[PDB]
Amino acid sequence: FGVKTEQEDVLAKELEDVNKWGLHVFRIAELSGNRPLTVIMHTIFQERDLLKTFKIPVDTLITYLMTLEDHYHADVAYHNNIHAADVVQSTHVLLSTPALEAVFTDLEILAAIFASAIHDVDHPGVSNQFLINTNSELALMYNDSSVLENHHLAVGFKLLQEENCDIFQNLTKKQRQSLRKMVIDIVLATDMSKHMNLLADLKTMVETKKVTSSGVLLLDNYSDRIQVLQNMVHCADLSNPTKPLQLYRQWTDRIMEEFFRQGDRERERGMEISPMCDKHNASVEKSQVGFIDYIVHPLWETWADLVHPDAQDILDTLEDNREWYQSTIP
Ligand SMILES: COc1ccc(CCOc2cc(C3=NN(C4CCCCCC4)C(=O)C3(C)C)ccc2OC)cc1
Ligand SMILES: [Mg+2]
Ligand SMILES: [Zn+2]
Repeated sequence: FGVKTEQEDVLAKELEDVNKWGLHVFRIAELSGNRPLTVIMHTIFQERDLLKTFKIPVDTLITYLMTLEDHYHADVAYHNNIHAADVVQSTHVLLSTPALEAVFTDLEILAAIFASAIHDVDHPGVSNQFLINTNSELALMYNDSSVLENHHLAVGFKLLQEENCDIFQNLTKKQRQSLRKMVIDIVLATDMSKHMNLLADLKTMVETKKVTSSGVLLLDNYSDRIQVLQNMVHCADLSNPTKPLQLYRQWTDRIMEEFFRQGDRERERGMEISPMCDKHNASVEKSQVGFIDYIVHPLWETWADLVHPDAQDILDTLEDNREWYQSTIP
């Protein structure tokens, strides 16, 4: 042939939703042969013309994306390549928000998307606290500090050194140093221990919000530009409850499978069982309402204020999903 197979035709039709909140990312995983991260990253890179802008050879991009996707664990229910693909596509939609039109450079866009793609790579499906309490090698390497997030970054960068994997081979030293610092700042901000400070700084920025004549956000210094990118990827990472309920419930099934598996490993070893990890002493519905009330709603309400009114339908879906879970509390 020279034209797509029939499976490739159906995948290409699903990928027409790539600019929309609520992409059927599970269907894209099935149709791509478990390559959601590769096909979604490729589609986004083509759509945003990043291959031409950064002179990325297409074979090098595909080789790196497949290598990165392979270092996500297929046996981990939540922190896998589908979650990476989801956070990439969600970051992509947030970057296109009208309140941010023409705010970010091509290099900052590349940073936010690359950061999203690598942000959980080689996740073992247990928490930082589990790795610290078991005296894992990873906890020792990173001195018990943002252990997983340090590891995600180190693997994401290290994989650029595999055969035909250096997608940044044509960037100048100045571009690579700036890209690298922004990617590190974004992924380290995905550690939930940083959530409260990130949210305080986003709130401060909403109170002192400056807008251009075009009605778009004004971000002068690096500190403000990087805080917005950090909160954007953090929002993408915490975007599950803002999705149509059929998607949210698949994410909830997956995180609860992963948490219960950690709880089984803790109970086996006689360790204290972590919050929400005890399959015998769990209230999935109550936990989701608490997650939304204390973490997700305060973050997304502050984001919605920053980009008012672009996020109103996302905030509405979140409040609808919150009432659905509340209404199922036994
Ligand atoms: C305030 O009461 C809460 C009540 C419930 C929860 C989590 C239950 O749901 C989900 C949780 C997560 C995550 N939970 N956390 C951490 C949250 C912060 C405190 C430590 C526990 C783990 C993560 O690092 C990620 C982002 C992977 C993702 C997707 C979920 O549903 C689709 C959290 C808090
Ligand atoms: Mg993470
Ligand atoms: Zn994540």
